[PDB]
Amino acid sequence: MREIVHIQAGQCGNQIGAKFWEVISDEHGIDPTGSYHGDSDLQLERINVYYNEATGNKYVPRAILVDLEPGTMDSVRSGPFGQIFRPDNFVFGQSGAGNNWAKGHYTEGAELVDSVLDVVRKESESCDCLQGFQLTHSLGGGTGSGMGTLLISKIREEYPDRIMNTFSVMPSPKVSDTVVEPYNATLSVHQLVENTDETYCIDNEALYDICFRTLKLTTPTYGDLNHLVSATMSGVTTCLRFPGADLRKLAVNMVPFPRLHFFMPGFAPLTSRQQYRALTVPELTQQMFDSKNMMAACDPRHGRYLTVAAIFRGRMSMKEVDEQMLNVQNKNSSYFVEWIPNNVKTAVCDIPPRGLKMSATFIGNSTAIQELFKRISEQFTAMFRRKAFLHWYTGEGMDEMEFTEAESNMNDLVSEYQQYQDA
Amino acid sequence: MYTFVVRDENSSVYAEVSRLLLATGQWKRLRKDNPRFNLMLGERNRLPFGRLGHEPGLVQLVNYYRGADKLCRKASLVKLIKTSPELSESCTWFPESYVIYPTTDEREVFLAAYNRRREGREGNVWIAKSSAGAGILISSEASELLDFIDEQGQVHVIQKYLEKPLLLEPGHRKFDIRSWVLVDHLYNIYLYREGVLRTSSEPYNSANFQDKTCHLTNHCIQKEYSKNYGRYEEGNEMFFEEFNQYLMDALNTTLENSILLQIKHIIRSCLMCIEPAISTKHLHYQSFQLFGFDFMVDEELKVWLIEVNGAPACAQKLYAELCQGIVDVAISSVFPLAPTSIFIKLHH
Amino acid sequence: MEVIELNKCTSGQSFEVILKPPSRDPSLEEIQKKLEAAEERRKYQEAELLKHLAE
Amino acid sequence: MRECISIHVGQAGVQIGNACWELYCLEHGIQPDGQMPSDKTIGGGDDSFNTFFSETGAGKHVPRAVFVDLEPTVIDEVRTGTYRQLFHPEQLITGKEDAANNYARGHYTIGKEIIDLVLDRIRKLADQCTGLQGFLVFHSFGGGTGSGFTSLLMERLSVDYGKKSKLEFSIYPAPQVSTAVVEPYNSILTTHTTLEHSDCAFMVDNEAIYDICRRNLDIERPTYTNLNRLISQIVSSITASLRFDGALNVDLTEFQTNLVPYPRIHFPLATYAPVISAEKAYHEQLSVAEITNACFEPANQMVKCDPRHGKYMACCLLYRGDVVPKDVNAAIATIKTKRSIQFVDWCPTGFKVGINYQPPTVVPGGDLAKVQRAVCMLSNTTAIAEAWARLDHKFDLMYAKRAFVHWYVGEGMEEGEFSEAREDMAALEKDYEEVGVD
Ligand SMILES: CCNC(=O)N1CCc2cc3c(c(OC)c2[C@@H]1[C@H]1OCc2c1ccc(OC)c2OC)OCO3
Ligand SMILES: Nc1nc2c(ncn2[C@@H]2O[C@H](COP(=O)(O)OP(=O)(O)OP(=O)(O)O)[C@@H](O)[C@H]2O)c(=O)[nH]1
Ligand SMILES: Nc1ncnc2c1ncn2[C@@H]1O[C@H](COP(=O)(O)OP(=O)(O)CP(=O)(O)O)[C@@H](O)[C@H]1O
Ligand SMILES: Nc1nc2c(ncn2[C@@H]2O[C@H](COP(=O)(O)OP(=O)(O)O)[C@@H](O)[C@H]2O)c(=O)[nH]1
Ligand SMILES: [Ca+2]
Ligand SMILES: [Ca+2]
Ligand SMILES: [Ca+2]
Ligand SMILES: [Mg+2]
Ligand SMILES: [Mg+2]
Ligand SMILES: [Mg+2]
Repeated sequence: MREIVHIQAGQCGNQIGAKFWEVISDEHGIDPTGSYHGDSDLQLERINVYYNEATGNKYVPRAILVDLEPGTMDSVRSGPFGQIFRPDNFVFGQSGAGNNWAKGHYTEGAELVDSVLDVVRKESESCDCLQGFQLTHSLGGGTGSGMGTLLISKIREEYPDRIMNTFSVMPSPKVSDTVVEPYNATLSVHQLVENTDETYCIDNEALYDICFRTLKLTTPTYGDLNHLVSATMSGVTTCLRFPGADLRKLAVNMVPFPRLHFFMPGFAPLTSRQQYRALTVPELTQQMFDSKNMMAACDPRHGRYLTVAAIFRGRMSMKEVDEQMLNVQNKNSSYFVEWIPNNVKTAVCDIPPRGLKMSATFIGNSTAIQELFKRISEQFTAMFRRKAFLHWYTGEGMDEMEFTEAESNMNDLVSEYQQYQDA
Repeated sequence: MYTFVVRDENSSVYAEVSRLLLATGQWKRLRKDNPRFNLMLGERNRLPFGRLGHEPGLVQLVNYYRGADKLCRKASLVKLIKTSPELSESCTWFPESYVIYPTTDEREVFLAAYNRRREGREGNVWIAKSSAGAGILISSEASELLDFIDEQGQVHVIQKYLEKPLLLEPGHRKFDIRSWVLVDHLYNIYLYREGVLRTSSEPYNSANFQDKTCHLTNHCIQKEYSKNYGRYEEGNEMFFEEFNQYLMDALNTTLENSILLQIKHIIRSCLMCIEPAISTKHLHYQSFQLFGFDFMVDEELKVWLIEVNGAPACAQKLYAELCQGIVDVAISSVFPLAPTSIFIKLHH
Repeated sequence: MEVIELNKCTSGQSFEVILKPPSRDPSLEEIQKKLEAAEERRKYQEAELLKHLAE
Repeated sequence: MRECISIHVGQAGVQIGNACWELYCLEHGIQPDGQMPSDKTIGGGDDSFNTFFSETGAGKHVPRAVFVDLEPTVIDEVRTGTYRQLFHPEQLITGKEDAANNYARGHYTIGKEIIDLVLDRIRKLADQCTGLQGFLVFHSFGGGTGSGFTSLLMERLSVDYGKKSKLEFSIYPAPQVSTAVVEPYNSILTTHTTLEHSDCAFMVDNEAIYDICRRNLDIERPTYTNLNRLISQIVSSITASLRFDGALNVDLTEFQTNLVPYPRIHFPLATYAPVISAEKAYHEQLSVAEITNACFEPANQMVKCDPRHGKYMACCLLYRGDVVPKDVNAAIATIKTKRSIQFVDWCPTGFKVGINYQPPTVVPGGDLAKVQRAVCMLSNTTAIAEAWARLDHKFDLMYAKRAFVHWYVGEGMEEGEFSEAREDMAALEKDYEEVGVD
């Protein structure tokens, strides 16, 4: 059945995860009570990828909700689709993580992680053929970042032959909660480098710039940012949720070198509330490749595409899709490495997302992503050179050496991208 | 936007074509190893024809005809003329030639015909050529000819030397007529309006074949072994206008009537012969190619074909015009951009 | 251009036309060795991963 | 009569198999329930069609076929398809987790767990054969199962059935319908390991089938169903001699004798004509000369390449429909005077011709129009090496950077196998050039 086990950790992880399940529950026709009320059997074809079928033909998401304080998850349980989640899959503590990677990874999180693994094991055991895991979290906080990456490490040890996939929100000073986010993000990226196969890099400043510059939102909220994320998560999981397409074949074709598995996602259209105008296939294709539609705040013209995955949704001309996709890479062939032939693959899906007749989702493995890790590295070093705010972490048992190593690991990752941007 | 690649940096003709293409703003040059090109200016040797026409959404065109080497190699050219019914072994415009392997071989047939001439008192002077170039021997005895071929170590051809060439006056000197011919993807044959005569500056001396400054008209031999180099014409290059005026004032005839009709006939014959073997009509990629035909005219105003060059150069004064013509009929015909034609279409 | 070996039946016929005349597999054990060798390298890589995760 | 067992590996092999056996049934008058009214011998017989179909006491004609895929989704369609009645459960073998487009995963990791089961299911079919000729193996080059598991099966088949012949129908990868970036790796890995174990292999480039479907059938965006119906027509005309009365290519051994003088160069080029759209109301029926002339047009070949710039080692003409030898030799004569047909010196310049009077059968509701006569040409020409060159070049581009190599090493494969397979393809390319160029 190629089941996927979903995990959302921390405030950001649970808020974007909640929106994700609300979006795809609507696409598959599942209501807030888990009852199916769709009109197309295409909605139930691969519904078992994300949903378990309970008694009465109810559909329960295969989702585990994790946090070190109850606040954000209480609001999920009281949210629109809060009732579709299995109550047993809410695992939370009370102390919180204080935006502290050490608390999430070493102290507060360590005390709770075994409880989470018990639920993961219960969901995995009842899988006919487990594909792997999908984790939503931020890297700037404490729970999603620190306990999220601790969870990934424990999951890999118990399921070493399964695929690990994350949606990872990268912090930005433009949309910041605390000054320590670069510390938490730098410590997490190394965990991700070693223990994930595919990571969608979602940059909060990109999301902000899109809400402000393009969507014409004067004062974007986290809710507005999460609208872009849920629409993007629906797009990048379309090929997994409808006939066509699993996490391993995606990794095999998207990841030519094991460490370079950090993707830039994109979405089109993203229109300001003009929302009724039809979009032609050429327009979808140009916007989907446009930097302004990328979620990583990286300039693709500053690097090269190792691999690209594209997904077109809606009723349209596949002939015209192929033509426009060939036109993009035939007119800008300099931005696609020549040592990976035919590194752009396109999928189509007749089911469009809610509100749009046509949509295009972009998944790029570009060397330009190094600009994201370089930003984090600079912000990290600016504080670390003065050991600023370190006491929050040494107070939890960490020592300075572990920060020096995280810094070096980050700069090696940046260098590895640079060697292929010129090779 | 159209894209192309350059894989022969030594090509003077297509270095200008590349400059013209870029100068239009509607063509973009890529890296020599990028496969997403519309147009390939391929290398002279081992051009990978097998990798063309397999790029979805790209009409691909190359500036060489796969298989045209049969026409542009001195050995295989003789084989082509002797074994092709269209160009019979008795065609009147190609000198009697034989393929001689130093170490399928016609060494015995050459001696037989040599003895026929040796028996009678008919002119028995032959010339030996090969692919090295840059290696030519003109002797009256067969022994000396065959001996030089075994010492070189390459496939050669023994061809009858034109003992009675047409001599330009003043000077009493030999010459050569280069013609540029363009064949497009539809296998239209275009003869460049402008030809060039490569003339010897030394007076043709029938007594001494050792001094090959008057017998050989190659521009390289004249610019290094000729004391009168550049005396009669600039760079020993006479163009059609002057040569035509000469034929009128001296021989009371025109270049078109006395020579150009035979040239067009020869060009048409050679190219029509191999059309089934090299045409890209129904092929998954398209080809065009610029050829250089070399002709010799005897004193009876009879034209003889001596060689066909598949990667020829051009005359300095004619580079601009010809290269622009290439872009117009060979490249822009397949890839249109956004009448005083310089070519003569040899219909067939 | 000669036709030779013409054979006719109710379903059809076949013949030949000539235009011109002319001028140790590995054993079951050796395969098991390769398969088992690849599995050992696969178990060695996982043990290293588990050892790394144990540190 | 000697039986032939068909084996379909991976998605491409399985779906092409379903199209072929559908066509076989229509050709032999076998209904979806396995019944064959024309077969007056019930429960047995040694007729020509019994080379591919066995018989039960109830009168069911069961294909001598095995389907094997490392995931169940494709074979489950056979279990529920129109011809589900045709096969029984023992013939359909499905795994749980596919090879993820990874040769090493299909060959080593996953293949090791299921190879014994497949061989045992094949032994069952072999045990009901009075005299087995060999096997017909359908698979793709680019898929992880089609490439990796096929090469493993071919090795074991040689061990268990050393004297038996093995033929291949191989799907060569084309980006227009491609499914993986690493297909050049898998193609070269599986060709290297299968080369010594295959007596004769018919490559089909999806690019050619794709364009033939767009050009001659007016299909804007052809699907696998369109491609497989056309491929099955060509497979059908290649196997017709094994399934009908005749004297040409009557057993698998004869394919090697007539098409493969040198063992390593065992990839004949297939060319088929005519392909006519069924939506065309008015269509002028083509003649014997016209369809024979079309066998020398690259646009009709199963692999795009230029035979004018290679040399032939053998040529077979397989006609179906209203064709008599007189028309064939008349068409061949005129074609030889207009085509560049160059044979190697150590081979006779000629054609082995086979005619089956029954015109090609077309699947009702399909895309191919009914025609009065068709032909498939099987020519072993060095020009097909252009497909190796293309493939080896893509391999060289990626492997020079070691791109994606870690996926294969991670499954237990050694990096050295990459270079060994590439070195074997390098020798293969030079063998073709040594045979076809002067
Ligand atoms: C049967 C699947 N068919 C298929 O066309 N695709 C292409 C697009 C796509 C997009 C997805 C996705 C996918 O997989 C579930 C796929 C798959 C996948 O598998 C082959 C493949 C894939 C992705 C990229 C590739 O190359 C760069 C590639 O190589 C051919 O999940 C997230 O968004
Ligand atoms: N002609 C044709 N080609 C196919 C078909 N199915 C897949 N292919 C081609 O086969 C290649 C992919 O190999 P598959 O057969 O799908 O993979 P597989 O053998 O199932 O192995 P896995 O990796 O385990 O899925 C691609 O090049 C496809 O274009 C088909 O039905 N017809
Ligand atoms: N059969 C023949 N009869 C008379 N003169 C001949 C001849 N063959 C060659 N020549 C003379 O020898 C010269 C060299 O001959 P050829 O054209 O084969 O050399 P080449 O390859 O250097 C010319 P290009 O530089 O155009 O390729 C000719 O220009 C001609 O003057
Ligand atoms: N896009 C998005 N980002 C968020 C949201 N909530 C917090 N963040 C970001 O996540 C980081 C803070 O981590 P958070 O999830 O709140 O801490 P945690 O609960 O310990 O995991 C900061 O970079 C915030 O900008 C949200 O709802 N949406
Ligand atoms: Ca506690
Ligand atoms: Ca019977
Ligand atoms: Ca054998
Ligand atoms: Mg918070
Ligand atoms: Mg020359
Ligand atoms: Mg498969």
